[PDB]
Amino acid sequence: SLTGADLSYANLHHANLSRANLRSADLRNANLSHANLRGANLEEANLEAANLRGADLIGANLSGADLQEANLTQAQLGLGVEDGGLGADLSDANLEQADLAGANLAGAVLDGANLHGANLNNANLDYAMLTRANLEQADLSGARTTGARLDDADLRGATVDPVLWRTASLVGARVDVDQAVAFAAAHGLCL
Amino acid sequence: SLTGADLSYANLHHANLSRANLRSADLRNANLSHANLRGANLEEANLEAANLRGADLIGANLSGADLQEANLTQAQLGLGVEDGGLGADLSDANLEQADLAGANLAGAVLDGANLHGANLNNANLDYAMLTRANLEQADLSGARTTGARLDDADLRGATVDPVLWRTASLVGARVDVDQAVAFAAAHGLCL
Repeated sequence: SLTGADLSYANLHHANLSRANLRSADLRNANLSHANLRGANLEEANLEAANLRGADLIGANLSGADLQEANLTQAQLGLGVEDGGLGADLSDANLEQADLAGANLAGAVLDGANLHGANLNNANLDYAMLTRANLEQADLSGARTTGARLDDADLRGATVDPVLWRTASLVGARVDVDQAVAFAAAHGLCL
Repeated sequence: SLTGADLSYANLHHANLSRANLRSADLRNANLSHANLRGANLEEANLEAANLRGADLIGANLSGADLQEANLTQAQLGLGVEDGGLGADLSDANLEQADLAGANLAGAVLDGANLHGANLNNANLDYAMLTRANLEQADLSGARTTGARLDDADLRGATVDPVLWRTASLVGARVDVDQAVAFAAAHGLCL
């Protein structure tokens, strides 16, 4: 049984953890680089400062996990190639100051997630559900937002490309005055 | 011949001027209240401070006319009932501080018009072409903007309902920061 396992600081890089039951596992500071976590259950796992760079998280359940300051650079969480693999479930996950640079989140569920100060630089957010998420001071530079749902998200202080304002659904989304102005310009108004 | 006529301060209220050739006429301070100007040619007429309240201007040519401080309250300039009457042509017309309250401008051509400080309160602007118009400090409260083209218009300092931001085409339209913020909120963003 890997549920509730104490895996803190574990050397798991490139491990085959496919379909593993890791619910409530302590993975703090674990090295999961390029681990196969496909279809794995990570619900409520402690992933704080874990290294997930290049990990395969496709179809994984991260619901309620704490990923604060975890490294997800170029991790695969979303609609890929290979199988008909679904987006990861990150509902209510804690991603604060997580590094998601270049991560594939296409089709992933981030409803209620905390992305405050997170790095989303060049992330694929296509058809990602970011509803009720906190994106405050996050970096969305270069992110792909086609079909992305940001409804009731909090974007204040985030770095955002003009194309986000034209692509993501923003209904109820909280923005600051500069962003509101940027949103206008992105729809073609001149200031 | 009524072209270039000196009609300044004339008592023309309820006159039948239908299809009249008034090109370059001096109508300054004329009383045209409820005049029938249907299909009339007013190109380059001087209408300064003229009273056009309730006038029928349907299918009229006002191109290049000076209407500054003229009273157009509830005038009919646009798609009506009765015939298949077209919107008036107000291309390059000078409407500065004109009173258009309750005027029907539906389908009218205002391209390049100067509406600076004009009163458009409750005006029907449905499918009106306001392209390249100056709307600075104009009052658009209660105005109907369905299908209205405000492309490359200048709206700065105008009073504008939220519904305008969702209805008029605004491409290239100049706005101030408050309006830009209002435009965002009108599309459902929270501030």
